[PDB]
Amino acid sequence: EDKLALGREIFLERSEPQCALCHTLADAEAVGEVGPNLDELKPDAERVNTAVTNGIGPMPANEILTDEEIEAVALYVSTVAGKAKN
Amino acid sequence: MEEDKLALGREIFLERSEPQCALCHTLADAEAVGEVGPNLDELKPDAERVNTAVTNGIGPMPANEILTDEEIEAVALYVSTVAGK
Amino acid sequence: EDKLALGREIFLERSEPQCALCHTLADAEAVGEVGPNLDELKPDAERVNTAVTNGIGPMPANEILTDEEIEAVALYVSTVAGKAKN
Amino acid sequence: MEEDKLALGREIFLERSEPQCALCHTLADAEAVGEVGPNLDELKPDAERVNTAVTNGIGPMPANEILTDEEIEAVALYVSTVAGK
Ligand code: HEC
Ligand code: HEC
Ligand code: HEC
Ligand code: HEC
Repeated sequence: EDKLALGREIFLERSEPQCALCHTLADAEAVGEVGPNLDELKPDAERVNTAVTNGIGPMPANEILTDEEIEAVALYVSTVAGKAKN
Repeated sequence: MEEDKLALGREIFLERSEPQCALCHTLADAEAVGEVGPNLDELKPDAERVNTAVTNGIGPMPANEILTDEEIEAVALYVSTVAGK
Repeated sequence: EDKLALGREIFLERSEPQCALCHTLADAEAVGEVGPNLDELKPDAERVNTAVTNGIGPMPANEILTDEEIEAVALYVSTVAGKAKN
Repeated sequence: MEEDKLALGREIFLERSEPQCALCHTLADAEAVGEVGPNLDELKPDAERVNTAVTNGIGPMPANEILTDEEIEAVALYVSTVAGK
């Protein structure tokens, strides 16, 4: 509910650069084309958290998000991938 | 197709759908230029093929939650009518 | 000069749907991804005019542009393809 | 790289260039998410490789007209410094 609104906001607004600009994710109405479609990947929380934290390939590692924000966007993505809002 | 049903189908394809079909798909009639999904002017699906994709989802396309059945029938008819013109 | 401003405006604003939404063309700062990069294709005036007039593949045929507007966007594209503004 | 030269390189990559490099290219440092051209965080070009592309154009990438040589050197240094971080 509220932990979802948070991840959504990180995915769309707080992240730098924003996840939504690089990634596709229907729940967020995000259609970024730079990296993989997250509705296709359907990653678990750990996989997201690791990717955001360390970076991977040409994806940059996080600098501005706190650890709890990284967890919240990891939880969010892993829960909503493949599905639309509510 | 009567002008009011076409107007209905356009509104669903462009705005009512969640996410909006036009966010992901191209369809010249609606001036939709989505890229993530297939170009519907290329696909030229029939009404049943559209109805099934929207109702059930397909691959990374999400299943509909917001539209009613009548609204799904409406957009299916719309897309199958105008795709490729 | 003025015949170029015209083609540019047709390419960006007057066309329905707009050429710029489907096509990439540097002079217009257009980065549409639906059809081919026109800076890559570098078509002659005839090839553009025919495509706009008749449509081709999933590209729709024109309905709203007058014949002189079709000529102007054909002239424009064929002159500027591969190059940036002035 | 001093903060003012980085600020210069960002401004050129994002706004001064014509068209804007960020319109076509991805570069995380600039929050650029262009798709038409290659991802520069993947390419990780050196300064000479950037200078040559911008000066001469390459494939469907147009040659620079607007930037001065100093401005081309600046953006080349910028991209080669930050590409991949
Ligand atoms: C471009 C400037 C991006 C930013 C902003 C975000 N992501 Fe990303 N991501 C991007 C690329 C090019 C890749 C592919 C990496 C590779 O070379 O394989 C990714 C990858 C991911 C993944 C999958 C990682 C894996 O284990 O395979 C995930 C789950 C992911 N990215 C999520 C994600 C999040 C939550 C972002 C906001 C903090 C984010 N990405 C931003 C490109 C870019
Ligand atoms: C991104 C979040 C999408 C939205 C929103 C809509 N569609 Fe979609 N669609 C999308 C993808 C990635 C695909 C490919 C599916 C696959 O893996 O093959 C599709 C596909 C379709 C199709 C073709 C289905 C088939 O039988 O092959 C149709 C007819 C279609 N989509 C229609 C459609 C409608 C009506 C939408 C709004 C209700 C809509 N799509 C939204 C991506 C996305
Ligand atoms: C999508 C909704 C588009 C609109 C709007 C415009 N174009 Fe297009 N164009 C599009 C596609 C998908 C294609 C490929 C056709 C194929 O199947 O091969 C094209 C093609 C062209 C071409 C090349 C034609 C050829 O001879 O190979 C040109 C020169 C071209 N289009 C120009 C053009 C102009 C001027 C437009 C505005 C009036 C325009 N296109 C709009 C997709 C779409
Ligand atoms: C679209 C109109 C572009 C703009 C604006 C810029 N670039 Fe670009 N770039 C573009 C394409 C399609 C390509 C691929 C070229 C090819 O055919 O291989 C490129 C390539 C580059 C490269 C790599 C060059 C190489 O040696 O392979 C670099 C380093 C590069 N571009 C940098 C760059 C800069 C600094 C820009 C602003 C001055 C810029 N590009 C704009 C497309 C477009």
